[PDB]
Amino acid sequence: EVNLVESGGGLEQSGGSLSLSCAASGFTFTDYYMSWVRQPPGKALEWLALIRNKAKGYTTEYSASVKGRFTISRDNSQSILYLQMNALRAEDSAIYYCARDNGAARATFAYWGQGTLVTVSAAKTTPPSVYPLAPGCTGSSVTLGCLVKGYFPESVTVTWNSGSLSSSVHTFPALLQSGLYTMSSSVTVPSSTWPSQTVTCSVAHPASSTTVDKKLEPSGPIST
Amino acid sequence: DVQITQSPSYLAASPGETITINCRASKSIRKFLAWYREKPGKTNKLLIYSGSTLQSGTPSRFSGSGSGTDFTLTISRLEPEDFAMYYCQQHNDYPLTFGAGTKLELKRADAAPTVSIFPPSSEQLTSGGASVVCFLNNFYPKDINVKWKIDGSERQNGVLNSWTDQDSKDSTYSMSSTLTLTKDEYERHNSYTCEATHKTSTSPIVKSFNRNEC
Ligand code: NA
Ligand code: NA
Ligand SMILES: [Zn+2]
Repeated sequence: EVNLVESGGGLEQSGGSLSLSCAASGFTFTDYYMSWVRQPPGKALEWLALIRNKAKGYTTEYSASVKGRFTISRDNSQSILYLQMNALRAEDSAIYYCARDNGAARATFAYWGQGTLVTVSAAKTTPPSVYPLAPGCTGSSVTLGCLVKGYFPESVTVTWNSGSLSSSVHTFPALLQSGLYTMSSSVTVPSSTWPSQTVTCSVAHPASSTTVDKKLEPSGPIST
Repeated sequence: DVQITQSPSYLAASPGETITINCRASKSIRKFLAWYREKPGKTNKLLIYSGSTLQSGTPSRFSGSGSGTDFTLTISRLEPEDFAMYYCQQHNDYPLTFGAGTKLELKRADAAPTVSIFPPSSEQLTSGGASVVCFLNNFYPKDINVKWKIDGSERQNGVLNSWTDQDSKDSTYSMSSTLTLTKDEYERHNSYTCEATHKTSTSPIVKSFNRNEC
């Protein structure tokens, strides 16, 4: 079926550059108008750049916000769409999507990718501290968690027991604190099974190439 | 350039209900209004274009109307899968511009949160910090108040709250509330309480612990 996959997203400083690409498949690439649309955090989708089809000779249109800095192009033999992004600004930080038109109406978006995340910031790539959340000094069900704090840039993934009680996990979105991200994750399991059996949160942060595994322990001595 | 105002920003509704969503352009867009839906872990899908033409595959319970500056999307007899974020977009003219969205939320029975409190870990105390964490899980609706009390005294600085999106399966929300202090600050007081007030009861659900009961 039709598929669009974005890549090339990452962290850059203000004034740097990035190149995005969009691997398209499942249609005759050259027959369609292709676009870049972004969603900055908490804001409306913002159309940026359009490149038309072969019939139209592949002409382009840009939003005033990226004009002269960003350039949309196509590799027609390979079915790849590009966004070259120069003179990056912190306000450029967003999820970037590539899209294709629906054929009837050329300025609509029948297919989108899932997006690629672009961060423009002066903060440095930093791995998370991972803290356990266990009950202190109970009933049939027990809630446990992991507090993941002080990381940059997003994202982190928290896995509980290699994916086995992911039916009752809650992932709380990250918020920026002191220039850095914090999130937490919780899992709820029967008391019959913890602390009787092991419960571990594994925290992957690909940006720093870090994985932390943290076993949740019961309330025990200060010693041991 | 053409600015687009979507309303309402939020609407709760029941399976089987009919609802209407509005979009208003600052100047005429002729008939060229498109509607989309967004859901987490899915790519955006086009529902309607040129005001009232259904995208191939859209269910017929979707319909669009309007011209000029005022349009509406109507969905008859909502199906579970229809609960989503809906956007409008004008496609009359460049720069293409979108509304900010209408969150169409699935109305379920009211539910109180399960509340859990966590002291700071040893690990965090060793580093110089103290985060006290409260989880409030599986409630509905999303409106809730959490207050933090230290030695009975309301604490209104350093609290951060975060909510999940509505759950696909049980239609609930969950949130975390985290009070972050320095170690020194943490050690100068004894009792830490997070109190949740939610429309399911006039009594707050209260969870506490004493630093010096351990
Ligand atoms: Na900015
Ligand atoms: Na309260
Ligand atoms: Zn005190």
